[PDB]
Amino acid sequence: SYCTLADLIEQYSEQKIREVSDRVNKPATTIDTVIVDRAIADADSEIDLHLHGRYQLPLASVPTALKRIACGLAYANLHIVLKEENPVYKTAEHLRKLLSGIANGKLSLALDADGKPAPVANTVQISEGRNDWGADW
Amino acid sequence: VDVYGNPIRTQQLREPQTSRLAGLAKEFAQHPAKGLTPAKLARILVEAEQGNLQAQAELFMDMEERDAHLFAEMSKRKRAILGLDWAVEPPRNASAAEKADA
Repeated sequence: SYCTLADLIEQYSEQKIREVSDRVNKPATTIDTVIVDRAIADADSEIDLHLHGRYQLPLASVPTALKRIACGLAYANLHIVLKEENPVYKTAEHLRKLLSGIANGKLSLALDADGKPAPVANTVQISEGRNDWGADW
Repeated sequence: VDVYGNPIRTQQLREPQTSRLAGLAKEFAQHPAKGLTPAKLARILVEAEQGNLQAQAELFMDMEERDAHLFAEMSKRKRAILGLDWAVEPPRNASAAEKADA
């Protein structure tokens, strides 16, 4: 859960979320929490796909850039039909480009609140190392 | 008295001097040769020159133990002396009493 309904509202106003989240009542009247929850879940899933190779997936804390990316992806997912020229599609593609840059070791994952994230132990691995005759015998 | 002229008292010959220093007998060598570097060896020599012979002696013992070539050379040199015949001879143009003492 890199973002919540409150985050989506505070980013995109409440009226737009009310429009795009309600599929049964015309005009929309209430935000359906299930659709927003699933959109956030799908955004988190895509981010996990992009981030599993460099960090522990079950993150204990959420970086703020991660929050922005998750909110953008969830808003993009909330659209039943999305065109290539739709500006929200362009924003989603931009966020995907940032995610790819992070994955490819071109961008870093910033602070969560005050401490660094938990980089995985990929590069740590090396052989045991045989260096006898150098132990001050 | 001894050759050096120091007065000699027969009372002290009954006990070794080190007998009263039981702490020495229980000491174990610290083996300074392990993890030795040129700076450490230079420090050891410098401190030995100032009167700290303990570390230098321990280092020499380790050095003689750990090197086979130096071991063999020193053993050869010492066994060369060990094999020589020896005898006691009186002073120059000695008398009968000096000959008997010798």
